[PDB]
Amino acid sequence: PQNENARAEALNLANTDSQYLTPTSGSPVRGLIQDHISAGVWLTSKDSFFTREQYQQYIYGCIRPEDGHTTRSKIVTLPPTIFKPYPLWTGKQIITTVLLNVTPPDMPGINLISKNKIKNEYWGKGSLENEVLFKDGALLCGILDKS
Amino acid sequence: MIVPVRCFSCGKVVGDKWESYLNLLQEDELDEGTALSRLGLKRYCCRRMILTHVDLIEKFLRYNPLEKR
Amino acid sequence: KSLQYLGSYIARAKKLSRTQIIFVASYLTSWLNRYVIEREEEVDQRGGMERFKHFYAAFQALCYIFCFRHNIFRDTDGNWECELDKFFQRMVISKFNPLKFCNENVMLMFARIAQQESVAYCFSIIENNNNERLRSSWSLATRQQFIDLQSYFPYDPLFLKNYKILMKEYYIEWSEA
Amino acid sequence: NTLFDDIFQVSEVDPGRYNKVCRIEAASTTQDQCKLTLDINVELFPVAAQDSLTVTIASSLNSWRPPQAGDRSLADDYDYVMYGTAYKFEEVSKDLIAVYYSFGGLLMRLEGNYRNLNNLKQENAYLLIRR
Amino acid sequence: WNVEKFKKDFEVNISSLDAREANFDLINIDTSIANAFRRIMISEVPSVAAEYVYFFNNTSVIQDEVLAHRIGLVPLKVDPDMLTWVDSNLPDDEKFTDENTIVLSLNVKCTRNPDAPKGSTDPKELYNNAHVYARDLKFEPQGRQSTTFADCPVVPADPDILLAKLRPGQEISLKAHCILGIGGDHAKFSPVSTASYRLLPQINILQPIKGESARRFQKCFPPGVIGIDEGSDEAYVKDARKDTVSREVLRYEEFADKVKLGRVRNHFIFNVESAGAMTPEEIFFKSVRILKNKAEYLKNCPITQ
Amino acid sequence: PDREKIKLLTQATSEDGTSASFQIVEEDHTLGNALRYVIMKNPDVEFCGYSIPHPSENLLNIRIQTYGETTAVDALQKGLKDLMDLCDVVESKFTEKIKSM
Ligand SMILES: [Zn+2]
Repeated sequence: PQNENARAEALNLANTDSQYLTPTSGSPVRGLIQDHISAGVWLTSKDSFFTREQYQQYIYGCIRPEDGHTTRSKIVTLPPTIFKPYPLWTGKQIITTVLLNVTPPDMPGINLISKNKIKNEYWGKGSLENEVLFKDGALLCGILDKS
Repeated sequence: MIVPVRCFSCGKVVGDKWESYLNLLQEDELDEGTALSRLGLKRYCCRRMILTHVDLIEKFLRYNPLEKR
Repeated sequence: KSLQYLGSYIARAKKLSRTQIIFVASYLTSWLNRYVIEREEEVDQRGGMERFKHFYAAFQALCYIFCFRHNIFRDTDGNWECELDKFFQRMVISKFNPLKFCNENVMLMFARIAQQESVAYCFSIIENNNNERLRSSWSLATRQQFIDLQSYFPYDPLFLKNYKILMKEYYIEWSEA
Repeated sequence: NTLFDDIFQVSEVDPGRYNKVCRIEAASTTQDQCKLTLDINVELFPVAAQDSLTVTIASSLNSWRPPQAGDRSLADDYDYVMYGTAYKFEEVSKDLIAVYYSFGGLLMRLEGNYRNLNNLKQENAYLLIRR
Repeated sequence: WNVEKFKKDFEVNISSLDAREANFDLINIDTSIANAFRRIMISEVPSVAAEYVYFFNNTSVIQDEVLAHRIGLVPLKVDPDMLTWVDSNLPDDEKFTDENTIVLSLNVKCTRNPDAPKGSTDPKELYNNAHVYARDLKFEPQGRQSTTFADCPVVPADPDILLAKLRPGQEISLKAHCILGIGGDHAKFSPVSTASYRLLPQINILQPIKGESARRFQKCFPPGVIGIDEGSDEAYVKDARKDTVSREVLRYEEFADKVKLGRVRNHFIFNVESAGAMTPEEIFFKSVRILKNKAEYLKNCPITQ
Repeated sequence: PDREKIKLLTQATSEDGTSASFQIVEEDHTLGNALRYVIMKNPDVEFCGYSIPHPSENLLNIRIQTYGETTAVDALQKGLKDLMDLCDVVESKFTEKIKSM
């Protein structure tokens, strides 16, 4: 487009970013697929642990803090889940950390009780990993999924 | 068409090995995997280059516009 | 741009009177003394040294003027018009640190001359400056245009055969100063 | 300060479908009504049935940074230490209560008498285990 | 950690060194650094290869650009230290000097052979110069090179490489300029017929295994990896270094319970094959040096704000 | 000199300089990973990682945050020096083993 009126329209009206929900039924059209779903089931598994080095590296590799999302001009991290015998973070903490670095700081963390596609039976006795729990912006239970 | 010079993956020279490989199968009556080994092709990368080469050039060469058939 | 014009003009224009020159020096030191008195406090505050382009611009012009016409600013006594001895030093040691942000070749020539005249001693401040450099910040997206603007002198010598000859009566070549 | 401790005896150690984590079920030796469920990185802290584990929940240890020269804290007294959040409380009966903890996803459910678990709040907490 | 602690623990083992290939272990080094050397050996250790080919005639069946390409793949036995880099900002006249460039020529015409043993299939006896080999690239020294390269003519490392084939009346006529380059730019410059590593095998048995199990267990690994001891009759590991890590053990149900398969974890078994110009050890040295210069060149660059 | 190689990303560097982001041209994982390994051994470093914005722009982003004893630029320099020294140790060790072989 060749003049500022058309610019303004392409950036504010026909731009991708708004068009998350379809006007047909008002449901999502954008999401991740394939590798990214398989990856999520694995990264957010209870069996998933990361050392300080790995945890910090996953964070920085995906945040891109050198962007318009200077929600802070310093990356924030959580304390580890396991303190002793060895400092370890879980996968679910990587998610909490991501949200923590890209949601507004002057605003409380998201609260969600949801479910995913995988029945508890698949993880073992007593599992609750089918239940997706976000409390104050932290993923406290459940894996993340196509759902 | 003609033997490749290097193995696509290894980088290893393979183009000096075609004429001998044929002589191994022909004269020494070896099987293919024994002959490939004798020429030093260890990685399956490299064995593939000589094992599956088609010397199509020898067909192209039968049409020579510069001689009275 | 005007400040470059201003400085180049005073330096070069042969038919200028001692007092018209002192006039421009008196305007610049005056305007400069005020800047430092009213603004030095803003340096350790939030922003960059670019906030002060205009300061360096004027200080350049004045330094440049001093290069070409320092022999004039000594009155009969041997004292300096505009207290240039006492004045230059004050700016050089200020927080703006002019020596670092102005044209490199002028700041150098001013150093040489000023030191020679017992007017100011900049050479240690320069040393400190390009040491800190190897190891007061300004973007460089916009920092270059400034370095560009401070390099141009609209009355540096002419290269047109005739015009040059015609200008001679009205021009001071560096060799003359 | 310390909010809860007890010696537990492990009933079951289920590896589920994982191979670094196991779900532990264990009962207290001191209270007939106090029982426990806990996910543990068993690669770092192996557990077998019939083991006896001392289990402590504490609010602090007397923000995180790698151990330095001569750091001393409550962690020194134990083998295995986790940091996490209390996220749910529930009435089980007129007498007994259960609190739910998450340690970056590894879940604990501690059930016991409402006087025996009086100090537990819905905050963050450290978990300390020693053999 | 500390550089001295590293020095005391780092260790090198050289299993086999040869003019073409090296097999050696780096022990107690971090994967990030082993990987660096590996990457550098493949892609950043300079080599000499034909870059520009100047045709005056080619009436063979093989098209110019293709012929040029193969000539570029021919590994030249040239010490890259004997050459300086080309500056690619100068015009063609200034670009190529006696410190810059090596010139190869190739000049074959194919004629028919009268003295062919009637009823022959072999093109050696049917045609003169039917087959063109890398060895047929003649080294033409320029300027000071007559002196500098007098003690080491320029020869392809693999003389018997088949380059082209001809029939009576067809000719090839070309000059090639050969210069310094690196694999990262184009693979023809890579000095390896491959440098790679593997992490060392660790086969640790989680309880004794004896009798008929021992024999069974032993056959899940290549000959010589697993030993059966006389006396305790139990199986033990002879040398993991021979293991290929097929994970065959893990198939049979009776064993999958009693064995963990790991590595002596940093412990890197490197295998380096040279394309023919430099020895392996030289190529590995050059890479360890290249890494160090990156760190040194960077330490000395001023950080611009 | 060469000023175009490494630059400060002033929009993620703090006032006290105990935290900073650098953009280095013409470098990928090779140097990046090695450099963060070395830097993280520095006891005053509180955070460090590298990233590669895109495989198609030759750029390397390093982040350093310190606990306040040295600046972020210091840690970068100690890391770079540490890395150089580390290579020396390797070169020397390899030399000795080749001789002794
Ligand atoms: Zn191959």
